[PDB]
Amino acid sequence: EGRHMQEILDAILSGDAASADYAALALPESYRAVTLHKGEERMFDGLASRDKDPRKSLHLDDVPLPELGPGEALVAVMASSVNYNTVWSSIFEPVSTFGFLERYGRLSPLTARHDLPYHVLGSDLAGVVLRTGAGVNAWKPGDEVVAHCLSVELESPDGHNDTMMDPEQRIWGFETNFGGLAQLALVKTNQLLPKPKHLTWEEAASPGLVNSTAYRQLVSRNGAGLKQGDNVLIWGASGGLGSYATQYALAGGATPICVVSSPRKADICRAMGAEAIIDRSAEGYRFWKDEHHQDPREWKRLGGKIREFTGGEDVDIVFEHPGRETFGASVYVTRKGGTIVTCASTSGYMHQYDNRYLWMSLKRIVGSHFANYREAFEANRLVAKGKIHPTLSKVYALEETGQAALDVHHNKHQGKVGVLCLAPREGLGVTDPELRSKHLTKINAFRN
Amino acid sequence: RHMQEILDAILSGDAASADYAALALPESYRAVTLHKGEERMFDGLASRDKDPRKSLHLDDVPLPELGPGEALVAVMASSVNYNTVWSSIFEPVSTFGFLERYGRLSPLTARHDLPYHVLGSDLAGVVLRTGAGVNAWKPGDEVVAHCLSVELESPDGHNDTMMDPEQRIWGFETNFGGLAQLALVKTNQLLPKPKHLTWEEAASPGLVNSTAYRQLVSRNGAGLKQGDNVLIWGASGGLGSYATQYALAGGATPICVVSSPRKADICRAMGAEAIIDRSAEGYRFWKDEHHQDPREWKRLGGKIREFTGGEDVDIVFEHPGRETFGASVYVTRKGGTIVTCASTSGYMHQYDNRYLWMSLKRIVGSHFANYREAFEANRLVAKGKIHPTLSKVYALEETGQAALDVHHNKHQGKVGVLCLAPREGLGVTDPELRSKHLTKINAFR
Amino acid sequence: RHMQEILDAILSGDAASADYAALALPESYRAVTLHKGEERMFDGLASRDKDPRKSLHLDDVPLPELGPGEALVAVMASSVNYNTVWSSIFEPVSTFGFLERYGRLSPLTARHDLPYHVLGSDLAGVVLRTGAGVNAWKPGDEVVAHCLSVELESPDGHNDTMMDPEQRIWGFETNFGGLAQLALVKTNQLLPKPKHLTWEEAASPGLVNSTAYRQLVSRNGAGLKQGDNVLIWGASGGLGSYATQYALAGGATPICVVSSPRKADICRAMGAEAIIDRSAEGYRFWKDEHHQDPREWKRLGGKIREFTGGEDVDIVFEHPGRETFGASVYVTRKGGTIVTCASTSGYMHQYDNRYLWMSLKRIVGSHFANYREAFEANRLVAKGKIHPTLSKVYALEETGQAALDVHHNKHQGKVGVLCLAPREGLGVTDPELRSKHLTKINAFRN
Amino acid sequence: GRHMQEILDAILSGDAASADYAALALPESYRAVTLHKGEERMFDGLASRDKDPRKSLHLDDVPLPELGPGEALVAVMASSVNYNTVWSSIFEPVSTFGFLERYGRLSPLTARHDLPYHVLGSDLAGVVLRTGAGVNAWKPGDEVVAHCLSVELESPDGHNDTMMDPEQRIWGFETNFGGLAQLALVKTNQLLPKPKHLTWEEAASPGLVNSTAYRQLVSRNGAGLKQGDNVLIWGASGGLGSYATQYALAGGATPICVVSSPRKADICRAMGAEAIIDRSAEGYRFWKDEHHQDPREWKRLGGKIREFTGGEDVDIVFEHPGRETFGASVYVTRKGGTIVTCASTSGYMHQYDNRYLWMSLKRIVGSHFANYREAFEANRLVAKGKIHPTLSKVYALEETGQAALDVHHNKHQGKVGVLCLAPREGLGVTDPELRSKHLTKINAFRN
Ligand SMILES: CCCC(=O)SCCNC(=O)CCNC(=O)[C@H](O)C(C)(C)COP(=O)(O)OP(=O)(O)OC[C@@H]1O[C@@H](n2cnc3c(N)ncnc32)[C@@H](O)[C@H]1OP(=O)(O)O
Ligand SMILES: NC(=O)C1=CN([C@@H]2O[C@@H](COP(=O)(O)OP(=O)(O)OC[C@H]3O[C@@H](n4cnc5c(N)ncnc54)[C@H](OP(=O)(O)O)[C@@H]3O)[C@@H](O)[C@H]2O)C=CC1
Ligand SMILES: NC(=O)c1ccc[n+]([C@@H]2O[C@@H](COP(=O)([O-])OP(=O)(O)OC[C@@H]3O[C@@H](n4cnc5c(N)ncnc54)[C@@H](OP(=O)(O)O)[C@H]3O)[C@H](O)[C@@H]2O)c1
Ligand SMILES: NC(=O)c1ccc[n+]([C@@H]2O[C@@H](COP(=O)([O-])OP(=O)(O)OC[C@H]3O[C@@H](n4cnc5c(N)ncnc54)[C@H](OP(=O)(O)O)[C@@H]3O)[C@H](O)[C@@H]2O)c1
Ligand SMILES: NC(=O)c1ccc[n+]([C@@H]2O[C@H](COP(=O)([O-])OP(=O)(O)OC[C@H]3O[C@@H](n4cnc5c(N)ncnc54)[C@@H](OP(=O)(O)O)[C@@H]3O)[C@@H](O)[C@H]2O)c1
Ligand SMILES: CCn1cnc2c(N)ncnc21
Repeated sequence: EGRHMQEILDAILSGDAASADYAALALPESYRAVTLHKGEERMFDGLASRDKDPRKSLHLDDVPLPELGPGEALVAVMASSVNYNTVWSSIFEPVSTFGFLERYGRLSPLTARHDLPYHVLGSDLAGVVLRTGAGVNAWKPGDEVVAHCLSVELESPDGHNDTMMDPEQRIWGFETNFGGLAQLALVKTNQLLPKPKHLTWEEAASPGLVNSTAYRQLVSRNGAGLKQGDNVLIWGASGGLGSYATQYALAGGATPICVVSSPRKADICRAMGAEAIIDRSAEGYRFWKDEHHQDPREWKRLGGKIREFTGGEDVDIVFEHPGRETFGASVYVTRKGGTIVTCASTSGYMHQYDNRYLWMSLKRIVGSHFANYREAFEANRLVAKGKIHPTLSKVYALEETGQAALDVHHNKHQGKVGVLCLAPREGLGVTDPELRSKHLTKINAFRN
Repeated sequence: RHMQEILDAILSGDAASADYAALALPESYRAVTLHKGEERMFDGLASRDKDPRKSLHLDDVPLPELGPGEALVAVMASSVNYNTVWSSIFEPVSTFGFLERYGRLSPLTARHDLPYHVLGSDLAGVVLRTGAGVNAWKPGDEVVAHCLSVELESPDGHNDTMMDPEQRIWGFETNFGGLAQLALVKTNQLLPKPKHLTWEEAASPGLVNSTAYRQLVSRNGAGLKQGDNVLIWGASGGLGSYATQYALAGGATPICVVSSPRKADICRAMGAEAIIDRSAEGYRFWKDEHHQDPREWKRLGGKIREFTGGEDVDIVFEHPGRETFGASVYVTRKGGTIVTCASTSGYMHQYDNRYLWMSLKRIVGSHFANYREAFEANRLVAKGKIHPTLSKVYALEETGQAALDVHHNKHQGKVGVLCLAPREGLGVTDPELRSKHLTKINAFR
Repeated sequence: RHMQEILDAILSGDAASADYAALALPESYRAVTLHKGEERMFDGLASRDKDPRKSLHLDDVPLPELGPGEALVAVMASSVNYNTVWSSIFEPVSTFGFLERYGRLSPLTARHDLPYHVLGSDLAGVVLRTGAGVNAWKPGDEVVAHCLSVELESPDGHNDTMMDPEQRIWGFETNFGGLAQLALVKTNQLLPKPKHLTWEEAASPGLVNSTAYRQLVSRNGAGLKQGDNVLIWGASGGLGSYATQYALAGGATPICVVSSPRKADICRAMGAEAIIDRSAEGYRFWKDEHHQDPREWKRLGGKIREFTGGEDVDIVFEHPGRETFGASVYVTRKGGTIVTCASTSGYMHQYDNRYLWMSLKRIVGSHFANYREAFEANRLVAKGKIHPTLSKVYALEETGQAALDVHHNKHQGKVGVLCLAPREGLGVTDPELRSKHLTKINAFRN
Repeated sequence: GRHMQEILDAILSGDAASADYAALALPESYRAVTLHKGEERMFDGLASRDKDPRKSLHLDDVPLPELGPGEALVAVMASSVNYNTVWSSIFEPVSTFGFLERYGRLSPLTARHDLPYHVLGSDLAGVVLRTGAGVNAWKPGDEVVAHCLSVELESPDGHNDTMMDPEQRIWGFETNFGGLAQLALVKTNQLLPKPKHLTWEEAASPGLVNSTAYRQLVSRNGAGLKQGDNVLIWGASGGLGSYATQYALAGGATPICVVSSPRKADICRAMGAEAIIDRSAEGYRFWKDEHHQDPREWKRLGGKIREFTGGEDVDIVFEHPGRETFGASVYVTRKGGTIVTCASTSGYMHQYDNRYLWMSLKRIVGSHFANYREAFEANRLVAKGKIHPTLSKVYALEETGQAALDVHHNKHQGKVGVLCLAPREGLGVTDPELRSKHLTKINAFRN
C-alpha cells in the first residue's frame, strides 16, 4: 500500500483529523494511477471502434507526484467515475490524448509538467485536499471536495464573460494530465466544490462531469434555457448525461420524452418520475437507410411517436449527444422556433441534417460544452440540497477500471459507473445521515 | 380617364389627402397576369428553357372589393425577384393551387380565387383608399410594402410573427400583386417611402433587405455589434449586398466572398475592403459527393485571418448551404454564430459537430422578417445608412423581359419595373440626402 | 327572455354550434358599469374611504355592434381584479379618459366611447357570434378570455405584441368588459376553457395567471430557473397565488410574504416553506413621508437569509410599489432582477441606485402578457399543473362588495363573480381530472 | 539612474527586441508618485474642494516589488489622473491604506501591497519588462495599456461575467504599485495591446471610462445597441458621455447629446454628433422642490428629443447623473426601451414614476465598470480607429500634484495625462497612416 499513502488514508478514515494534521502528513513519492502509454497510441490502428478493448490500453502504474504549482491543490482521491471521455481516451479516438498533452505543454514551463509519456486519466473525483499552492485562499488542507473538470487559465480576455470561451480552456484528465482515476490528483483550486455530505465518496464523485454538462446544456441561459411546460426529447435518458437531464426536466416543471434501448432502462425512467418513454430498440428506428442517405419517413415515425405522448405537440428542446445517427431526426422533430442543444457525437461527428426544417421553421442548433465554474457550482448546489440525486449503478475497484470502461464502451451500463480510488470499500463518507435517509430510495434508483 | 387623373395628381406633387379621396376609382386597371388555363404550357421543358415572356399577360382587370384593414394603392413602380420568376414559370407548382384552396375559407379569401393571377411582391406608390378599422394610413400617403401577410389567429406568432403557422407572400400566395397600376395590401404591410429615392429605387430593397436585417442585425438573428468580423457569402448578391451594407453601417467588418473581379469591384463601391474571390482561390470544400476536405476549410480560414489580423469571424452570414456550410462552421470563432436563411447549393447540410460543441458555436435559423424587422430595415434605408441596388428598369409592358433577365441572371443587381410612373427618376422629395449618397445608390448600375 | 333561452341552451350541455347560431340576440344585457357623470364623486376623500359599492351600477345596456375579428360571448362567470378596484375609485385617473382616447382611432373603436363603462377583465363562457375574418373560433366554443387588446396595425407589436402602441387592457381601457351577462372581445383573446373546472374556477386565473407567467417564467420577464430563490410579495393574493405556484413547479424556492397567519397556512398548503408575515415582523421601510430606513431593508434581508441559508434572492416579484420597492432593490442578490408590474401602495418609487448599479442588478417593467404567454399560462391550468385560487364567489348584483373586499385587502386568492351561471359548481366536463386535483383546487376556499 | 536610463534608451530607440529587454538589468529603485501613511489625517475639517493634492502627493524613490505568478513588471511611458486618483490623493472617502493593510493580512503575496507608501495611478501605457510564472500571452518588449480591474476569481460567482466577482480590486487604488511611476506591477489579465496610431499619453487616456461606456451601451450586459437606435446621452462631453457618443455614432445609431454650455456643444459636433440639447439653455427644472418632480418638464425634454428624431422616442437612455435626471430618463424612454445606469453623480436616491416603467415595459439595467473581455473589446475599437482618445492637457510626472488639482477643480473639458518615463509629448506612434486619418478627432479636446 505504501506507508505514507496508508497514513493519509488512515487520517481520512479516522474522521477527526484537523487541517494542521493533513498539512503535517508526509507526501508519498509515488501514487497508483490508471494510465495510458504514449508508445501504444497506434495499437488499435485499422480496427473498428467497437473491437478496441480499453482493457488492453489502460495500465495500473506507480507514478511520481507532480510538482504543485500556483493556484492548485493536491487531492487525496477517495473515488472517481468512468466517463465516456475515459473511453475515448483509452481507444485513442477521435485522436490520441498525447497530442492534447503535447500542445498543452507548449504554453509554459508549468503546463509542460503535463507533457509526459504516460497519461493519468479521470475527470471526476471526491476526496480531501492535502496541499494548496501559492495564491489559494478559498480552500485548505482537510477540505472535503468534489472537482469539476474545467481547466481554464483565464489569462486571455476571451473567458471573462463566461470562462468556457477561454481559448486555452481544457478538460482536466482528458486534455490535461494528473486525472482522478488515481490515489492522488492535481487540480486547479477553481475546480473545487464542497462534497455533498449526505453522499458516500463514490456517490459524491459520480455527478460532477455529466451533471455539470447537463445543467449548462438544458437549464442555463448559455444552453437551452428550459422553462416549466416545455416538452424535452432526451436521448440516452438512462445513461450518464441523460440520468441528470431527465431529473432537470422533471424538477424544472417540464415534460421529458425519454429515449432508451431496454425495458429495464424504461423502468428506471419511470422510477425517476418520467411517463413518456420510447424504447428505440423496440421501435426499431432506422434513420439512415444506407451509409450516405437518411430516411425522412423514420424521422416522421419518431415524430409521430412523440406526439402520442404530448397530445400532438412537438418538443421545444432536443437534448442531443448521440450525433450522426439521430441528429437528422432531432432537427426534424423539433417544434417551430425550438432548440437542438448538442454536446457530443457518440455515433459519429459528421452530422447531416435538412436545413429546410432549420431555417424555414426558425430553429437553432446550440453547441454546448461542459460548464463554467458558476454553472458547476449551481449543479452541485442542487445535489447538496437533495434536489438532484446521484445515479450510481455499479462500482469497481481502481484495479478494474479497464472493465468499467469496457462496460460503457459497449453500452452495457446504466446511469454512472463508479470507481473506488483510496476508499477501501463502498459506503463510507456520509456525514449527513438524516438527509441521506430522507432521499435514500431515489439515491439508489440506478443500483443493480 | 380616371386612371390618368390619378397619375396626374401624383405627378403634380402637391395633391392633398382630400384630393385623393375625391378622385373617382377606375373600373379596371392594367396588370401583369398569369392565366389559369396555361399552367401546363411549360411541361417537359428544363427550367432554364421556360420563357416568362410566353406566360405573362398584360390585361385589364376589375378592382377587388376593399376589405377591413386593407389599402388600395396606386403603384408607381415594382420589382421582379426570384419568387416572381418562379410563379411566372409555374414552379415549383402553379400559384393557382393555393389561391383556390385558401379561397375556400371565406368570402374574403375567395376574392383572390380568380382565373388570372396579378403577380408582384413589391410596390412603391400612393395610398388611394383604406378599409374599415384602418388608423395609421390615409389617402395620399407614400408607401412601400412588406410582402409577408399574417392572420395571427394562432397564439404562436405573438412573440415574433415569423412563428405564425399561416403566412402568405403577397403577390405570390395572394392575388392583386404590385406588377400593375393598382394593388391591394393589408395596412400592416405598408411602410413609409424613403423620400430621397425614386419610385423604382424605393420598391427595390424589399424582402431580401429585411431578411438580411433580421438575420444579421436583429436579436432574432446574429445580433451584430460594432467591431465584429462577419463572413458574408455571396456578398454582391441579393442577401449578401444588404448584409455587407449592414455590417459596414453597424461598425463591423464584412469579409465579402464573391466569384469574380467585377463582383469584387461592386463590393468596393459599397464600401467594403476585405474581399475573397472564392473561384480565384479555387476552394474545393467537397472532395466528392459525400466527403468534404477539412484542409480547404482551413485554407479559407487562413485567408480570412489575412484580413482580420489573425482573428476568426464572430458571425457567418450563410445562405449557399451544402457547398459552404462545413467551412462556415469550421472558420467561426469560439462562441460565434452561423446564421442561415437559405441553402441555394443544396439543403442537406454536412458539418463536423466537434467544432460546433467544442468551441460552443451555434447555428441560428432565420427566415424572411417580421413586420417590426421589415420596418426597421426600411427605416435604415430611409436614414441613408442602406442603399438600393438597382441595375436595370423596365416598363410594365416589358415585365416578361424583366423576368427572363432575372431568370437568366443577366444583371449584377436588381431589376425594377415602372408601373404608373412614366419614366425613371421620379419621386425624389429629399434631394439633399440623395445627393450625399448618389454614388452608392448607383453602385450596381 | 332571449337571454333565458341562451342560458337554457348552455345549461342543457348538448346544444350544437348551429343551435347557438340560431338563438335570437337579446336587445339588452345586464352589466356592472361606471357612470361618466360620477367620476368626481370621491373628491376630497382618502383612497381607503372611497367605496366601490357607491360607484358600481347594475344596468341594462344595449348590445354593441359586432365588428371584424370579434366575438360576442355569453358570460357564465368573471372575477374581480384590482383594476376593477382602480376603475371603481377612479384612480389614478378615470377610465373614461381611456375610453375617450381609444374612441378617437376609428369608428369601430368609437363604439367604446360611451357615458357608461362596462367593467371586467376575465370571463368564462360560450361564444355566441363571430365577426368577419374569424376562422379559429365558432359559436358554441367554450372559452376563457385574456384581457389583451392589440390592434397590430403598427409594426411595433410584431416582435412581441405587448409593444403595440395601441395595446390596451380589455374592460379597463376598453368597454364591454366581462362583469356582465355578455361581453365583446377580439377573438385573439380567446382560449379553450379548462374542462375540469367550474365556470367560476375557469374565469379566475386568466388575468393574474397570465401576468405572473410573463413576469416570472417567461424570458420577457425574470426568466426563472430551478434552484432560484424568489421573494414573492403578496404571496396569497391574486398575482401571488400564481407566482408561488410557478416558483414551486419550476423547481425554485419561494420566500412568500403575507400579512396574516391564515394566509401563511395557505402558502404552506401550496407547498411553500419559507413564509414571512410582514405584519408580525412589523417592517417600517419608510421613516416618514420622504425618507426610508435602510435598517429595515436590512432586517428584511436578514430574515430572508434565515430561510435560504445565507443566500439573497435571485428574483423579487414586485407589485406593492412605493412601500416595499426600496427594500426589494436592496435585498436582491448581486446580478439579480426585480420584476415589477404594479405599484399598489403608490407609483412614485424611491430606491438607492448604488445597490442597483454597483451590484449590476436590473429592474424589469412587466405588463400583462402577449397571446403566446397567455396561451402557455392557460395550457398549464388545463394540464393540471397550475390550479385556480378561488376563495369566495359573489352574484353579479354584489360585484360592489366583491370589489370592496379587495380594496380593503380582506380577501385571499381570487374573488369570483357569477354572471349568467345561476349557481356555483356548474361547467365541469372532465370529472376524472378534477378529482385528481380537487384538494389543491380548493386550497383557497373560505 | 543608469539602469533606468538604459531601459528608456531601449524604448526610445524603437527597435529593441524581446531578448534585449530580457537582458536589461533591472533598476533597484524607481521614481513614483506616492501617499504617505502618516499623513492620512492632514485634510481633516476641510471641505473637499479645499483639499490640495499638491500637498499630499510625494515624488519618491521606491524599491521594486517581487514579481509573482501571473504578473508583469511594466516600464511606464505615460499614465493618467482620474477622479479615483484625486479621491485617493485627498484620502476620500477614506484613506486607501486601510484596505491595503486589511487585504495584506491574507498572504505573503497580498502583503506585498501593505507598505508605508502608496503608489497611485490606475492607467498606464508602456513596455513589458518581465513576466512572472505561468505567463503565456505576454513577453518582454510588448507594448501595453492596462485594464484597472483586478479579480482573483476564487468564488464561482464571476465565472459567467467577472463583474459578479464579490472581491474586485481597482489597481492603483485598492492595490499598490500603480501607474503614476516609472515602473508598475499588474496582473497579466489586466494587459491590453497598445493602439499603434496613438502616443503613449493618448493610449493611456481612454481607460476605465471608455470600457465602462462600452459595457453600458454596446455590450449585451448593458443596453445592446444596434444601428438605427436613438440614444439619449447625458453629459455627452464628459468622460462617460464622450465615449458613449462615439460608440453611438460608430455603431450606426443616433446620439441625442445633452450638455450644459455652447462650448461643450461644439465639442460634440467635433466628435461627429449633430443632435445636441443644452440643458441649461433649455432651463429644465425636473424637480419642483426637494421632494417633488415636475412631469411637465419630463414632457418638455421628451418633446425636444422628438425634434431631432422625427417624432421618435429614444430606444436607450445612457444614465449617470442620477436623481436630478432619472425621473425624466424613465419617462422619455420608448416603449420596450432601456435605461442603463452606471453612476448617480447628482444623488443616488432615485425617484421615478413606475406607471411609465411597467405600462410601457421599460427596464432599468445597472452596469458597473467592465469585465476584461469588455475592456479588450473597447480598447480594440480604439485600435481600429473607431473610437478616439479625449486628451486635453499633459503634465510631467513631477507635476502630478498639479494634474490632480486640475482634475479636482474641473479645469479641462477632456482628460489629463501624465508623462512617466516619456521625456516629452508626442512619442510612441508606430502607425502614422492611421493617425493621419483621424488626427482632427484625436485632438478634439485640445485644449
Ligand atoms: C392588466 C391589469 C393592469 C393593472 O391593473 S396595472 C395597475 C392599474 N393601472 C394603473 O395604475 C395605470 C393607469 N394609467 C395611467 O395612470 C396613465 O394612463 C399613465 C401614467 C400610464 C400614462 O398617463 P398619460 O399621461 O395619458 O400617458 P402620456 O404618455 O403622458 O400621454 C399623453 C402624451 O404625453 C405626450 N408624450 C408622451 N410621451 C412623450 C415624450 N417622451 N415626449 C413628449 N411627449 C410625450 C404625448 O404622446 C401625449 O399624447 P397626446 O398629445 O395627448 O395625444
Ligand atoms: N466608482 C468609481 O470608481 C468612479 C465613479 N465615477 C462616477 O461616474 C462619474 C460620471 O463619469 P464622468 O463622465 O467621467 O464624469 P465627468 O465630469 O467627466 O462628466 C460628467 C458631465 O454629467 C453631467 N451632469 C452632471 N451632473 C448633472 C446633472 N445634475 N444633470 C444632468 N447632467 C449632469 C455633466 O455634463 P453637462 O453639464 O455638460 O450636462 C458632467 O460634466 C461620476 O460623476 C462619478 O459619480 C467617476 C469615477 C470613478
Ligand atoms: N423562400 C423564398 O421565397 C426565396 C426567395 C428568394 C431566394 N431564396 C433563397 O435565398 C436565395 C439567396 O438569395 P439572393 O437574393 O441573395 O440570391 P442571389 O442574388 O442570386 O445571390 C446569392 C448567391 O450566393 C453565392 N453563391 C451561390 N452559390 C454558391 C456556392 N455553391 N458557393 C458559394 N457561394 C454561392 C453568391 O455568388 P458568388 O460567390 O458566386 O459571387 C450569390 O450569387 C437562394 O438562392 C434561394 O433562392 C428564397
Ligand atoms: N400590469 C399587470 O398586468 C397587472 C396584472 C394584475 C395585477 N396588477 C396590479 O398588481 C396589483 C396587485 O394585484 P392583485 O390582483 O394581486 O391584488 P391582490 O389580490 O390584492 O393581492 C395583492 C397582495 O399585495 C399585498 N400588499 C398589498 N399592499 C401591500 C403593501 N403596501 N405592502 C406589501 N404588500 C402589500 C397583499 O398581501 P399581504 O397583505 O398578505 O401581504 C395582497 O394580497 C396592483 O395594484 C395591480 O392592479 C397588474
Ligand atoms: N461536451 C461535454 O461536456 C460532455 C459531457 C459528458 C459527455 N459528453 C459526451 O456525451 C456522450 C454521452 O456521454 P454519457 O456520459 O452520457 O455516456 P453514456 O452513459 O454511455 O450515455 C449515453 C446514452 O446514449 C444513448 N446512445 C448511445 N449510442 C446511441 C445511438 N447511436 N443512438 C441513440 N442513442 C444512443 C444511450 O443509451 P440507450 O438509448 O441505449 O438506452 C446511452 O446510455 C459521450 O460521447 C460523451 O463523450 C460530453
Ligand atoms: C408531415 C407531418 N409532420 C410534420 N412534423 C411532424 C413530426 N414532428 N412528426 C410527425 N409528423 C410530422
